[PDB]
Amino acid sequence: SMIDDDGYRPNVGIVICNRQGQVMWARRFGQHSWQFPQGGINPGESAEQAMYRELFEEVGLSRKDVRILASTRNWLRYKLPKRLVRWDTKPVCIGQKQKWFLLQLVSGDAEINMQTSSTPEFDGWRWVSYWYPVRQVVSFKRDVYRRVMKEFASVVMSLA
Amino acid sequence: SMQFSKMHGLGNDFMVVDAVTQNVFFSPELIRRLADAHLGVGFDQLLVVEPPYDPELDFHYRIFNADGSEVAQCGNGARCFARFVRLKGLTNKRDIRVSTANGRMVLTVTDDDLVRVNMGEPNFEPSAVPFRANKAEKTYIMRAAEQTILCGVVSMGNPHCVIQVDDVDTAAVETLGPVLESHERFPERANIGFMQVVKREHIRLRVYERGAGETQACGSGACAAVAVGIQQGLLAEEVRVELPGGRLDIAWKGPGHPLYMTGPAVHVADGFIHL
Ligand SMILES: Nc1nc2c(ncn2[C@@H]2O[C@H](COP(=O)(O)OP(=O)(O)OP(=O)(O)O)[C@@H](OP(=O)(O)OP(=O)(O)O)[C@H]2O)c(=O)[nH]1
Ligand SMILES: [Cl-]
Ligand SMILES: [Cl-]
Ligand SMILES: [F-]
Ligand SMILES: [Mg+2]
Ligand SMILES: [Mg+2]
Ligand SMILES: [Mg+2]
Ligand SMILES: [Mg+2]
Repeated sequence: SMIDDDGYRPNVGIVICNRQGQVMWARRFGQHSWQFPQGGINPGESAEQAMYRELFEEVGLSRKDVRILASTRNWLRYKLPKRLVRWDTKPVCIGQKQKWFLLQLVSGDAEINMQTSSTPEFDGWRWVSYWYPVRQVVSFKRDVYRRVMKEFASVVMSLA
Repeated sequence: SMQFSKMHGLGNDFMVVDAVTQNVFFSPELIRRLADAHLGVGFDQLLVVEPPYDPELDFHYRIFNADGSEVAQCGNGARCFARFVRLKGLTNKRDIRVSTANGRMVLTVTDDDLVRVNMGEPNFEPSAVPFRANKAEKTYIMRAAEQTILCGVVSMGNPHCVIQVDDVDTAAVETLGPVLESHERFPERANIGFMQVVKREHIRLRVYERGAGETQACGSGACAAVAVGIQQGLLAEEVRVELPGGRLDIAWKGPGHPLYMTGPAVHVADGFIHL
């Protein structure tokens, strides 16, 4: 499996910005919590390959719909709340380890489509102001989000 | 170590904190500690910049006093806030949309690094001041002690009574101020402005604030004086206002339009403190 020896699943997260410097904010399927797209790196893929695959699977965007503006250097880790760990599932996953990508959406909003897959992870999306996710993300991801959005800020605060 | 800045706006010393990229919770105890000039940082007020609550706003910010309580006074800290978020690279926008304890605002940072605030449209209706008078007048007569005074009256959301003087340094702000501030014709009291008109585009001002006496930089008083002066045909559409605390610039196209107030914010220092 992909779970590392500390119990962290390798994962890639996606911050998609438009030309107004808003970021894409997506509603978890059948729930009322919102987040950025993210997903597991599969065996044999690089972080960037997993990113493009999850990107199309979750948001319906192709390579040519986006441009990579930045990515974080090293792994950023968050721990699952103890209550959500499945201790019976071997090897035990206690959290995820993430590389984050900043993408500019270069196509029109209509190219976004959340139902390319059999099992969609989102059922809605909207543009939100850049720092809004730092407040609204679920608590156990907030420290990762704060660091990600801080690192990406200079790049986004440059598209005017 | 928590990063912070010191800034000066409207004659007040702000400690200003980026709580967007820093993870900090401001308990009343932490705030009172930080207010201590020897144990902490020392400040008139603490301005804390946070992520927005609304996806269509850019930021939220709070202001705390040295006692550790959140203060909710309209437009307070707005100029330092707007310059801080640009100076720290939290935004590159010139029109910044922000929520506060009093509602929401659109702040505009000008090319001279001044901050312009939409203060709304002045209301001269006596009933909205509130002011005791039958109908609105550009000038009113009021007896104050055994002296009679001419004045304009307006509400910027709060009540104002504006009196023309020939020199603000030689004004009886300390005797006439109290008498008019709680004058019986102001059932909710009023702020008493003493306006020396230098030019159609330039006034000096002292303000005896409702309940608070003379302060250094009453922003709503600057607005009220310039609104009265314009309503009276004495002032241009854009007026420099010199106050004890510094300079503001007011702009108003008269009834039908909002009035705008533009002011500086000085970035005094950066610092850090371990919490
Ligand atoms: N309350 C709340 N919970 C959230 C939120 N985001 C994620 N979770 C829960 O946290 C657990 C793991 O979520 P994530 O770390 O985001 O990762 P996953 O969605 O599992 O896969 P991914 O990284 O996208 O490949 C799941 O519980 P389960 O493992 O039981 O799976 P579930 O509740 O879905 O039945 C999510 O439901 C949120 O915003 N609010
Ligand atoms: Cl593709
Ligand atoms: Cl406004
Ligand atoms: F996923
Ligand atoms: Mg996912
Ligand atoms: Mg996925
Ligand atoms: Mg996946
Ligand atoms: Mg997944």
